Amino acid sequence: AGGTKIFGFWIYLMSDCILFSILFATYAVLVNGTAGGPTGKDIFELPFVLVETFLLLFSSITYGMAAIAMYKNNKSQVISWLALTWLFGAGFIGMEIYEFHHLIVNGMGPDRSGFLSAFFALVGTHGLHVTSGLIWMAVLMVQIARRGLTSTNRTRIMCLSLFWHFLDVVWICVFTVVYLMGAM
Amino acid sequence: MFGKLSLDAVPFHEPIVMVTIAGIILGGLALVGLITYFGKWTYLWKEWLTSVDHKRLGIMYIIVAIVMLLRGFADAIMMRSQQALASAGEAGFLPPHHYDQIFTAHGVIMIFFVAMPFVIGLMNLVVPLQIGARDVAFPFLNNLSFWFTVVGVILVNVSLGVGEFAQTGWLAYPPLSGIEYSPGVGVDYWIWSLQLSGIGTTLTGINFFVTILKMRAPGMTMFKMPVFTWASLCANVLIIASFPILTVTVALLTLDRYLGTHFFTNDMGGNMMMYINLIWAWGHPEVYILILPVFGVFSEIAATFSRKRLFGYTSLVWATVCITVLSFIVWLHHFFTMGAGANVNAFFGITTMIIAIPTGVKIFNWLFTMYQGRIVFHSAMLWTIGFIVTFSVGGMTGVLLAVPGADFVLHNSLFLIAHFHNVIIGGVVFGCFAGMTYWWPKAFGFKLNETWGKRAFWFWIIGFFVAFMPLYALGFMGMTRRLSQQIDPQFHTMLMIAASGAVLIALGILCLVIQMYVSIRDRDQNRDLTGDPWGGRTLEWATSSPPPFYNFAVVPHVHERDAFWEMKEKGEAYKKPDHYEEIHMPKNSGAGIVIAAFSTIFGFAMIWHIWWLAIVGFAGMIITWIVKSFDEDVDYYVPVAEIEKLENQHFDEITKAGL
Amino acid sequence: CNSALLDPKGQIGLEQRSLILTAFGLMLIVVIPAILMAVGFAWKYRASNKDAKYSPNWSHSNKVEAVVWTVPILIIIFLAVLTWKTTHALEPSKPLAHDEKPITIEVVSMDWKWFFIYPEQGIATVNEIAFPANTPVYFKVTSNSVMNSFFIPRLGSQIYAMAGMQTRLHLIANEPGTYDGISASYSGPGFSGMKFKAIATPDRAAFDQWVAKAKQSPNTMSDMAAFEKLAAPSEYNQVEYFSNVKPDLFADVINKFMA
Amino acid sequence: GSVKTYMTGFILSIILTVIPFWMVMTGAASPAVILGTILAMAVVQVLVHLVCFLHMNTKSDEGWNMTAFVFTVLIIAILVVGSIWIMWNLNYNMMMH
Ligand code: HEO
Ligand SMILES: CCCCCCCCCCCCCCCCCC(=O)OC[C@H](COP(=O)(O)OCCN)OC(=O)CCCCCCCCCCCCCCCCC
Ligand SMILES: CCCCCCCCCCCCCCCCCC(=O)OC[C@H](COP(=O)(O)OCCN)OC(=O)CCCCCCCCCCCCCCCCC
Ligand SMILES: CCCCCCCCCCCCCCCCCC(=O)OC[C@H](COP(=O)(O)OCCN)OC(=O)CCCCCCCCCCCCCCCCC
Ligand SMILES: CCCCCCCCCCCCCCCCCC(=O)OC[C@H](COP(=O)(O)OCCN)OC(=O)CCCCCCCCCCCCCCCCC
Ligand code: HEM
Ligand SMILES: [Cu+2]
Repeated sequence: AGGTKIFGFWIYLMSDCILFSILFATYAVLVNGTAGGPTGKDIFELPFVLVETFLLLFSSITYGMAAIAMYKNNKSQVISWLALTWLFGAGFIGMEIYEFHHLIVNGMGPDRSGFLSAFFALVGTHGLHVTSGLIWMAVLMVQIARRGLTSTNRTRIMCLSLFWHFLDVVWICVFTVVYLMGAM
Repeated sequence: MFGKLSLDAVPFHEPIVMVTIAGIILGGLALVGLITYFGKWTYLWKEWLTSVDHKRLGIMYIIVAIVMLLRGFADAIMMRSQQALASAGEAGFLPPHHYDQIFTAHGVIMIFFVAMPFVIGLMNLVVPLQIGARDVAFPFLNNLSFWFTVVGVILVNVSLGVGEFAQTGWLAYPPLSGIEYSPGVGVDYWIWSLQLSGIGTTLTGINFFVTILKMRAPGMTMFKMPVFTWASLCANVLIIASFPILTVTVALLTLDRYLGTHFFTNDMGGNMMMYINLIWAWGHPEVYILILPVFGVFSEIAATFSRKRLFGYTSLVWATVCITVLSFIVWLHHFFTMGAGANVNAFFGITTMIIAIPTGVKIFNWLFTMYQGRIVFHSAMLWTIGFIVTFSVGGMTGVLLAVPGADFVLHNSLFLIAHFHNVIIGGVVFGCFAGMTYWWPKAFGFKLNETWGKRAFWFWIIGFFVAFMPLYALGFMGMTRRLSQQIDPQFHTMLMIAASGAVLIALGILCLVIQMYVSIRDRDQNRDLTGDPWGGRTLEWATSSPPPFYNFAVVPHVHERDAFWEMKEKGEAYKKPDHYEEIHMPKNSGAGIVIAAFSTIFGFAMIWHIWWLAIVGFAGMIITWIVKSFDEDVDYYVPVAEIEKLENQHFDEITKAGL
Repeated sequence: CNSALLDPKGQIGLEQRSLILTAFGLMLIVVIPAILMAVGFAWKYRASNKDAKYSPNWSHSNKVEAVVWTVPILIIIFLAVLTWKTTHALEPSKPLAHDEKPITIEVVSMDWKWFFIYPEQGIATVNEIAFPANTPVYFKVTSNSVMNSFFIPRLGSQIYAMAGMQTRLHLIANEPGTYDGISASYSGPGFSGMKFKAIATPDRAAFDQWVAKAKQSPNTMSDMAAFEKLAAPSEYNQVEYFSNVKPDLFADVINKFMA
Repeated sequence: GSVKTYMTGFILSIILTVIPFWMVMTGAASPAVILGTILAMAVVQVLVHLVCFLHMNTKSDEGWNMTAFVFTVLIIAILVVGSIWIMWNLNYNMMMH
């Protein structure tokens, strides 16, 4: 019952990993499609990306501490560890919004230079997944605060544990292919 | 009201569209009037519409597929009528504005809303029964997956009346489907019909993958599974691994038309060849999604009506696993003429013919299943013999197309058009009609009419050959696809035979309606009492007809392949237990309909740029998802008094009929 | 039998007809026994036939399952040796070993017509080409619009036409005549009228008279402003001749999407 | 116990992020060695996150939950390398030769 939904969500993440690989294949084809505009070296500020990498890494271990507290009967420590990985995930989203807002204002949006289309569709699709997991984390936080660590709530923590750690796995492929290969 | 809706979007001063609009509105209001005349609104709700039962959901998938088969055929009869008139020098009805949305709609409806729900509906009805399961792994997700397909058929049907459909072909190739060559709402109707239905079938593939792996009966290993379950397992793998490609590819087309991005454009660094690479990376596994459970349907039918065990089970299983892996490495054969080199074209040409090898293993294993049996010529057996003759012709044709040098003169020809109708009508449609006839007593409790079912076969067989063997000849003559006006008179008298064969297919659709009417009219006489109307071998026929809504009072203990056949041979086969236990079953949920109702509002508002309605439609789906998560009344227990009433009324029909 | 693919007039089409015939013959050794066993076993092993043997428990045979795997493997192996040799021989953009000074024709897809440029002769045409018989023709194909497909069915292979891109095709005609060419990729409302005539002249004397006829026309294509005047959307265009063309006009059509 | 695996996989992933970031931001006197070490540490850090965080195991769902991941890695490698090789040959052709 619990393991059936957890295994079923793992199959969904395998289909979600194939979804991201199409964006990676589209990015690799279109990376040289700069229509006289900026390239990767003219855009990517690597100290800014390094802070974003650590914020998703800090939220990855923070969800692990929430899962550890779920394996004991500490309801209060699950909520407090879930509150810290929400703040680290909201810091990751806010830096990506600040990165995208600076490009759109400076005329480097997705509608110019179709390398920029592939950049906004891969980083933006990952940020939509982190935003989707941030809404799910807030819904799960109010369910544990109302109902406790019930059997349905413990399965949802482990389903989001698969989802949240998967987004840090995808981001490892993102800053490697997009940012670090682009800024060489 | 707002956005681009202006009442000039409704195609007035266009009589062909307005007659079919009034035929669906008045045909739909008469359907509404019959439910309120009989008082069945509280019966369709709480038993059918909110049903988490896989048998109810499996039937409704086929009902959608059969209804959309009528629309997808009635515009295919208009292309045959137009091409017969356009040749021999008449510019009759169907202008190119009218004609070009017809093959786009015919391609979309017949792939996504005819062949896909019929294949999924046969897997929904049968696969939990064949493995000893009581339901699917995620029963609310199965109900939600059905209603996302309904959102797809609503959006294509309102494009008939509210706006227009796409004029790009059924796969919507770039720049012609771009915003500077298709500025209208037709591609937007194509985008959101495929996106909202495509997320429904993705959840279907996950649901049946977990059900086959985790919800099996005790003692049934993987190589003791039924062959239809093996074929359904490999078909759901291709759903999980390829329908994400369709989700990204249509979403990248969405960003081009809505946000002005450059993915598949000509000007600002976009690459239009990337979409055609991506749309066929999904595109060929989609056609192996359609044909794989059809291979599982024909393996059960050929074993049942030969009264013989299925020949070469291990070879048939590993041929299915060989197909589900080789389906992902062949997709460049759809664009051999794009301009890739000799190394790329020969590599994908060679491996396209490699996948013909496990298909030939399956064909000859069915031939030796009937090699020394006692063949009973049922209607479903007639579709099986007619499949082997038909699929061998169009399958051989595709291997000829797999050679790039042969494909350089046959690409986008009527030879290509005749190829894939040969393996869909011959393969999928014959398989869907065979499995419909085979599992009709299990779904409803009575048998279909045998006389009108055979006449439906004889019109669908060589009536197809009159329809599409001229298109084989026309593909050699040089006639290309999607030709509408001023067709060459040399192509006349071969388009005239193909139009005559479409009339014979129309009589076979009419024979299906007569077969369904006569069987319902005489269901009290042709009643299936024991639950095994034929000599059945799999665990589906161990139940009553229809199954008792939990499918199994006690889950069966499987020891061998063809578990119900071994029970009948060992002599037990019908054993009343001394006691029964309570059965944990899921509850019917009104959500899923509500999530889909907000999604068709969201889809319609995205097409017509009604941005406030799109936010309300999108937030309605998310809030209904969130408020469903707080529900704790998801399951209940079936009492033993309910079970003993259903089991004792099955075991006295076993007593009356000899057993 | 006399239908432009079983009766081809070019060397590429004649080589492709033998490729179709050898492939169809090779697949007939497994498909014909599959169809004949489908009708033959159904007739012989009826339930009403009391003379046939009945073996309900026979489901495994090592000798039978060896043949069911071997013969499709051996046919596809023979169908993969060719499909490797013929793919490298019938590939477009590979020039024909003929040594008779190939004539280059530049092809532009429009909405909805075919624009042809003769850069060595300085001649531009609409919906009609001419070339000598038994001389190689080098086609440089592009699009000004959505994707089309350049196809002369009686002469050989087809190739896609894409905007900003230059596909290459080599054809030759063995007999003089006029062959209808079409667009083989759907491109919009005027797609049914994208038909041209490819005239193979008996010799280069009759080809030079057609070029001299086309340079007597008063219309020219000396600038891209005259090109975009022609590239305005139109359907079912007649044959039109242009006497003076821009020397690098084909590169200008490609560079309006790549720059 | 399980705190040790989360802490070791956190220490490793800090090192496996700092070194590829430092090599681009310094220069490291070689372009090809940087690209090799960046892709090597990207694969290693993915494998650390699968074991330490996602708790991947060969015996988790009776052999499954790992063969499903191995299958999708092969599908992704077929889809990505296959599309890149197709689009490289399509773009090497269709040029003004
Ligand atoms: C579900 C339907 C379906 C099925 C079953 C198939 C099966 C095959 N497809 Fe057909 N495809 C299908 C659906 C399509 N394919 C298409 C287009 C298409 C093209 C493009 C050609 C072109 O662009 O002009 C090629 C090369 C093929 C190859 C094949 C091959 C080799 C098989 C093989 O799997 C067939 C294998 C079966 C055989 C071979 C017969 C059985 C074997 C016997 C009897 C003995 C063994 C014999 C041998 C091994 C030789 N497919 C299109 C075009 C879409 C569009 O254009 O818009 C569609 C819809
Ligand atoms: C364009 C953007 C579109 C985005 C649409 C979707 C994202 C919007 C926000 C969704 C997040 C909130 C959803 C609700 C949160 C709480 C649900 C819950 O309890 O989750 C646990 C659930 C296990 O299920 P169970 O415990 O049985 O309860 C069933 C709930 N009805 O576990 C589950 O299996 C359910 C939760 C799974 C969540 C899936 C993750 C969504 C990923 C969306 C991708 C976003 C970007 C895609 C872009 C398009 C493609 C390029
Ligand atoms: C799909 C491909 C594209 C991806 C992007 C968009 C889709 C994102 C959402 C996908 C969610 C996938 C989750 C699948 C998990 C399956 C296994 C699992 O954990 O099951 C949990 C549960 C199953 O439920 P069940 O067991 O029947 O009982 C329910 C009790 N409440 O499962 C559930 O009931 C919860 C999940 C069902 C609810 C999801 C429905 C909302 C989806 C809206 C998408 C909106 C996107 C719009 C834009 C399109 C793209 C541009
Ligand atoms: C292997 C899976 C099988 C395939 C899946 C199903 C696909 C085809 C769908 C048709 C089958 C549904 C109907 C069969 C159910 C049995 C009928 C029945 O129980 O009778 C109910 C009703 C009258 O009986 P009543 O007196 O109310 O109750 C007594 C019951 N002994 O009898 C009636 O007269 C009402 C029956 C309801 C029919 C509504 C279904 C609509 C189907 C539309 C498909 C296309 C129809 C084409 C045009 C028909 C109209 C001319
Ligand atoms: C938003 C605008 C657009 C709307 C789009 C349409 C939405 C999707 C609709 C899909 C759902 C179809 C409805 C399914 C009802 C099928 C009922 C049926 O077949 O059974 C009737 C019942 C049979 O008797 P029994 O044997 O008890 O049934 C169990 C068998 N396992 O017999 C009985 O005893 C009772 C008889 C009453 C049943 C009458 C109901 C008529 C069928 C409804 C219309 C179906 C045809 C049209 C479908 C259009 C699909 C696009
Ligand atoms: C039952 C009788 C059917 C007939 C008479 C028929 C007829 C036609 C015709 C005339 C065309 C257009 C040919 C051209 O473009 O020159 C076509 C295209 C097509 N058909 Fe069918 N069809 C039938 C069934 C089906 C079915 C069951 C499917 C299921 C998948 C299907 C899928 C398609 C597709 C995908 C196309 C191409 C769409 C496009 O060109 O955009 N057809 N059909
Ligand atoms: Cu294919």
